[PDB]
Amino acid sequence: FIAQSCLAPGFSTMMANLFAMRSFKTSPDMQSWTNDYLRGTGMEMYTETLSPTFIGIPFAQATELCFSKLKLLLLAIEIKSKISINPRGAKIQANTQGFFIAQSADEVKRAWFYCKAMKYDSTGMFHWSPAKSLEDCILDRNQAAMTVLNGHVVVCLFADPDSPLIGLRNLVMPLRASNFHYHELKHVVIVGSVDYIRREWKMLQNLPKISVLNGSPLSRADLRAVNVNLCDMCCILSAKVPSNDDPTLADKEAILASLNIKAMTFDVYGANVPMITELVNDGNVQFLDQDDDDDPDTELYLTQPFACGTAFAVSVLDSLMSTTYFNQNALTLIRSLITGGATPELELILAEGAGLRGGYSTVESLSNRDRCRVGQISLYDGPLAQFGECGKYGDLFVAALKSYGMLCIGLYRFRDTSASSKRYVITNPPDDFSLLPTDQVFVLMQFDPG
Amino acid sequence: STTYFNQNALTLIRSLITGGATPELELILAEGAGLRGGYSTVESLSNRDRCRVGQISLYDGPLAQFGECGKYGDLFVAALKSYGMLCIGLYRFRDTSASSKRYVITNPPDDFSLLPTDQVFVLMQFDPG
Amino acid sequence: LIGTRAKYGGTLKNEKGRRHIVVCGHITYESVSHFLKDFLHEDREDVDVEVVFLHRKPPDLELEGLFKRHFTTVEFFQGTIMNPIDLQRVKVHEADACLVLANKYCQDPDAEDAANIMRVISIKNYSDDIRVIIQLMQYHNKAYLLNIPSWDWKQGDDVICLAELKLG
Ligand SMILES: [Ca+2]
Ligand SMILES: [Ca+2]
Ligand SMILES: [Mg+2]
Repeated sequence: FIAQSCLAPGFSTMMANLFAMRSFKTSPDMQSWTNDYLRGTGMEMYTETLSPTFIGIPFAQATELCFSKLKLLLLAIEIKSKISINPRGAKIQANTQGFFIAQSADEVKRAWFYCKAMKYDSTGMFHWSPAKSLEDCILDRNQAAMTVLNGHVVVCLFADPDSPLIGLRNLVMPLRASNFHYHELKHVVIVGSVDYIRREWKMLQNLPKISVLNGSPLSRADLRAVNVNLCDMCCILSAKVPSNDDPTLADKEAILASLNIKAMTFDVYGANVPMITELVNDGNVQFLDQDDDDDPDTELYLTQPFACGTAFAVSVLDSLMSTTYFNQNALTLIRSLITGGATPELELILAEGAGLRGGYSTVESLSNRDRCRVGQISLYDGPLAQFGECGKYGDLFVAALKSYGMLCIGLYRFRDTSASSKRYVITNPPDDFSLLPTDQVFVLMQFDPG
Repeated sequence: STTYFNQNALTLIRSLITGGATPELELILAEGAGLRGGYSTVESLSNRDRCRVGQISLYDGPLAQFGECGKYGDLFVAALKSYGMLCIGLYRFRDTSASSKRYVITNPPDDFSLLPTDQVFVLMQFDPG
Repeated sequence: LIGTRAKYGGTLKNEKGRRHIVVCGHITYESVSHFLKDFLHEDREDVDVEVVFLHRKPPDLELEGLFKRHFTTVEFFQGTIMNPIDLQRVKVHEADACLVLANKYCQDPDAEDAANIMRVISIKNYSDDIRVIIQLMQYHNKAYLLNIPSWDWKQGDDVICLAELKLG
């Protein structure tokens, strides 16, 4: 979830809310942005069999029809099996299982009855490197300064040399998927103790563009040496074991690091640095932001830092027990959407113990790179910019789908439009939703060779 | 209690015992690069002209004649006008008839009787050269 | 089941016009008595300021008697700074300043400083415009407080570092 947030800020909040059963009730005695956000939280994930009327037409025509006529968002289908997310040129077959986003399971019933009346790995889904050593990636303050890091990803890691191992491999591989061109890859800089990173370097040898800096993320000198003001996303991760002395003291380093960066100034604003922080305790989310009213009994998904995508916790993933039990394909869709694609063959290769194994590029492997990916677009400029001038969400969805084959999932809109540079997440707004020139759209973008 | 009733009170203490720690020195040290030097210029050398804490003895010198059963007030005025020294207190032998132990008297009255063996806490100006 | 009691509670409600401060952190018998003797002294200029204590532990018999002897000036409430509910009870947003007392005789000064710093974060989270005076055991932990966006020495925020002052 954190890795996907680097490619599209606020994506973790949208994914977390899509798999938690929430009933949405409108309330007038609250802010408009709060009402819009709560409408998105009511959207969940459902599976339904497509009507026989959909047989023959491609996916692009099928999902457009559901959005307009049926008011349902179709993003993935099951092909005889495999799950494909927004496939282009994929004709709908008989008894095809469709994946929908809707308020409740009653809404998706309308989709059943309806009529007229070595450069890569072995699987070829991740970029590969010839097993670079750790010492070749360790950077010092003097040599990290001369290196120009623009649009990179900074991983702030708090970990003792004997801290339990965390899956830093699970954070880098989604950023190293073959669906991204090599020139568009994002450099990864890990700020932390190499005595801990050394234990986890075995799984990171074959991943390109990884940098290591010995130090502490709480130090302003280290942060300035990696250009935190120019990074695309800053991740504050803590691998230290909680002392259990006090729950409010479990996230001292994580909160301090967030506040430290937020107050930094550069020769430009520390508050403009995009950060996402994972919290050991749910109750510590109150200290992440200052311009809000904190209530200890409020649910985590209702808090402002979570709604803006700057906070995360493992306590939002309990509902995956119920989601997986009622539908195994639901869990497969999530894994194929956040891990960059992890086929069951990749499971056995990694379980052997030899690490990631590369493979020679051939005709069958290069076809695997043609799949949709998670990204964000802005209505500031471009052919789609004219929809931001007080346009409609439905108009933008249809035009983007037909031209560029883009599927709009939600909006990432400024909290206040009259200020603070804070944006919240709206999941699946109605087709009559009014757009703004400053709005950002979560999209599923096809792979363009070249 | 001292800081709450007056913030300037704490500032005076810090500027008196730390040798002078301006708020700019706080941010430089908090970065993590340690103490950073600077090239001497005209504006920097003017900062060296400030009072410092020291002790003087009435054993010898121009001020020694005040120790011969003199008055504290007389010593305070003469030292202030001549050398610009501010007398805060005395550091006097516990017994004068022994042990080489001296106690602290803070702000004695102007009629206090001095002794030739007394030491004076003073604030001494900076003398270039 | 029967061996339980909730003695202290309720919100601070008084008249308008007077001013009060909140004291938290290390609240013991000698921590309060030493503080109250210096705070309420004859030599100090006579100003009517109320002292409010907020600690998560119930005071013992000796501490309760001390509060009784200062009934018209000192009040005690049971709670923690980290809880926003308890902050509203003692009316932090209207207090002049919040004083955080440190445990000088602590086995781990690093642990004590970290807990005290988190209290300032909680106080500043509730209200950005509040004076905070805190004792810090070590000087290198002063950098964390200065990095807080709401910390401002020009507005009355002060750090009294015992290590810096003692060796000074
Ligand atoms: Ca719902
Ligand atoms: Ca808050
Ligand atoms: Mg939901």
